[PDB]
Amino acid sequence: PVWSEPLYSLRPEHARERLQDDSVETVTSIEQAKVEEKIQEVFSSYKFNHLVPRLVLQREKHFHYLKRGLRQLTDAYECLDASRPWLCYWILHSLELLDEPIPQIVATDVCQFLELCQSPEGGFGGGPGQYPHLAPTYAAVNALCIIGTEEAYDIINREKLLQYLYSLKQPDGSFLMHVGGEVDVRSAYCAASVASLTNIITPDLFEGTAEWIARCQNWEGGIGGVPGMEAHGGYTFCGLAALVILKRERSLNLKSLLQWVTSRQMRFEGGFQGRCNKLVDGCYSFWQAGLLPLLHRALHAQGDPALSMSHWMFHQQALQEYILMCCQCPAGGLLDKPGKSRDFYHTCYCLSGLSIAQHFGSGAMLHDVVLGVPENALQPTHPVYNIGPDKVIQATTYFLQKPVPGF
Amino acid sequence: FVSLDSPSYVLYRDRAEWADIDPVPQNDGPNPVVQIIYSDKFRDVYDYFRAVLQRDERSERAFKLTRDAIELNAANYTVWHFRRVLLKSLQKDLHEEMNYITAIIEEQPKNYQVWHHRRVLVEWLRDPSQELEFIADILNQDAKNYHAWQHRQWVIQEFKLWDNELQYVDQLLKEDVRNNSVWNQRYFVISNTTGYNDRAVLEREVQYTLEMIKLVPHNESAWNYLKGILQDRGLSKYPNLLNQLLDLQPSHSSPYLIAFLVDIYEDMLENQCDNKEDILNKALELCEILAKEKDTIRKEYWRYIGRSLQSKH
Ligand SMILES: CC[C@@]1(c2cccc(Oc3cc([C@](C)(N)c4cncn4C)ccc3C#N)c2)CCCCN(C)C1=O
Ligand SMILES: CC(C)=CCC/C(C)=C/CC/C(C)=C/COP(=O)(O)OP(=O)(O)O
Ligand SMILES: OC[C@H]1O[C@@](CO)(O[C@H]2O[C@H](CO)[C@@H](O)[C@H](O)[C@H]2O)[C@@H](O)[C@@H]1O
Ligand SMILES: [Zn+2]
Repeated sequence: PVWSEPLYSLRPEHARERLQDDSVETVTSIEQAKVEEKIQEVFSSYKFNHLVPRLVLQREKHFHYLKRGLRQLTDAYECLDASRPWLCYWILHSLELLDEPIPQIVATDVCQFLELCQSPEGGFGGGPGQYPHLAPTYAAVNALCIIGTEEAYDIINREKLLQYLYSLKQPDGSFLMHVGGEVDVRSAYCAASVASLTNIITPDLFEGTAEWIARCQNWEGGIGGVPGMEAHGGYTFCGLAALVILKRERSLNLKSLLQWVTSRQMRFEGGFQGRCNKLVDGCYSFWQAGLLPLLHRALHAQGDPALSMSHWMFHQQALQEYILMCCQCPAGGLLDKPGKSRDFYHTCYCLSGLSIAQHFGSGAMLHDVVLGVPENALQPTHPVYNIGPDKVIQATTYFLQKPVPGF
Repeated sequence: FVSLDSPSYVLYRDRAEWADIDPVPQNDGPNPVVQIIYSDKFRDVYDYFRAVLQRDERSERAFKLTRDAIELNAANYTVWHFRRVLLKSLQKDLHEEMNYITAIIEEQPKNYQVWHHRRVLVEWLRDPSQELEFIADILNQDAKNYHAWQHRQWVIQEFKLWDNELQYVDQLLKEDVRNNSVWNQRYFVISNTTGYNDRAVLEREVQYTLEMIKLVPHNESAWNYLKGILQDRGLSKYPNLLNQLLDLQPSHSSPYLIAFLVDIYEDMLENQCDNKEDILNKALELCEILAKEKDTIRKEYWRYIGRSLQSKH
């Protein structure tokens, strides 16, 4: 019947997926067991014997939470005073995913604010008068593209932005996060993302970058912040996404990467962990699961005859079950895991991940899997930039009509 | 001098030694967005920070001010940058700053700016004498702190301090054999010292890992490390490993063991192994078993592997 929908996480065999600690306890297994015990309780609260009501994404609650945060915030957000463009991006992207229109007045106000965050040396800082930094620069550019008006597009000082990127480029192909700052894979992604969207890529800008990123892939198959470091979903997403933009995916061992990321989905919780033997977390619904559409495209470009034409290579239903049942705050907003407090970062990435899990697309093939009530369907998101695909095409088309600064 | 929480703390707008300079308010525009309702103390400090920055005042008072700005928001990279400019301009005692960063990191170990600041200081001083012990203390509180491990690798590599790291790795693995950050460090140390080409070293590592697997069969890190040190040469290049794993099959079984077998078979088929049809059939049966029963969360992956094997062999 349409009013009952069996869930993967509620199958009787699912209990067999509980952690097996081999009777050898360590801090790792103890923490993992604690999370699993809590998640089972949540899972059980959605089952009424053979009656299993369709899952519901609390759209309206999330919408009101987001709308409020776009204007004001309590001093509890003082810790993010150097990341305000991020707040703009997370909120605007969440509203975009929820197909909630952004009032023209709000759009113009965001544009004006981001203009105040833009540095005369190029790039954007975390707030008015702050030094530019690749993280908020990435967020600001994405936010402006989500608004997608010529007003928004023109705020970006493309000439100075390119010079700024040059001012951060290292001889080994890596980029500093900011002047006198540190280097890790996030910088390469932030730079490639904003440079490709605004059409300011030069032949030497990313010279050596692809090779440097490949050195960050480790024995695990995933990618670490810098060569030698442990593989993490955050850095792995940045690394592969950057290579996709540079069309150098083949610089990596795509086989070891594929096996690594698919292994990061938790057999019991259904969500993804950030690194082997650590905990499940709703935001990895994007950072990790987002790697599959990227890998799909990369393998497809190579002519892989075994690729699916209907599903991503991860359990799409299980991820949707984890997000919908365990990552929604009753009062609106989403989060890491049950027991944690809501925040705009997790709201953005949990929703971004839910969208990826619902929509498969390759070539002329489209196959949707919207778990729960049909209204749960979110707008699609681009796996590389994490803003609507429509927004990507519109921005790239616009900026492609302008020349690369100083050629 | 005085901390932000000290009973005698005084707002900068009330300090006589700061009366000569006008504070610079943050301009968020006429119709603000993502506007943070700052506490009075927070805004006070940043209004004066903006003043010194805009004035590019390289002074002792500005230096002390950055300390308060940092306490209010240790993630403000602009403040940290200016503090470093001041350390140089004022020729501040760097060992004193090291004691400062030490306390700060202990309080906020999951912050990018504090670890970068410490690295800059160690670089300026070319003095790594306190690093391994300090990092060890942080890791004693959180054995997986990503920044801590990254800083540890940098220090060891930059100053060639490899001598006792494998011993450190073994101790942490004893404490928690499931600590993936430690297995990563293990590879880091060996690959940069002896390397894995020395067959005696490789044998030692394969033996070590297999013993850990027998002890904790469902610990994924050990399995991943085993594959990690053998994958480049090719899993099919180690014939005895297949048999030993095949023997543990009936008992110490698990999705990790079954998956490893598929990986071995894949490499075998990719290397013109003998009895190809038989190997392919075994591999396909295991992919099915994994997809339908033992590792269903990865059903799509295993189905893909099954199809890949058929398209290739
Ligand atoms: C939240 C604000 C921001 C960020 C933005 C977008 C993505 C981010 O990913 C992270 C998230 C976390 C966080 C909040 N601890 C977390 C939440 N869920 C999982 N994790 C690991 C930590 C570090 C990073 C990084 N880089 C992090 C701004 C940009 C500067 C980076 N740092 C330090 C940040 O705190
Ligand atoms: C564009 C951009 C800025 C991307 C960054 C994405 C991202 C999520 C990076 C994570 C980096 C990190 C140091 C994680 C460890 O934190 P942890 O130990 O608290 O988390 P864990 O236990 O899940 O590993
Ligand atoms: O996943 C292994 C895969 O990564 C590469 C880089 O693309 O090398 C990484 O892993 C090796 C161990 O397997 C390390 O020696 C190397 O330093 C690390 O970058 C590929 O060569 C390998 O196939
Ligand atoms: Zn998270």
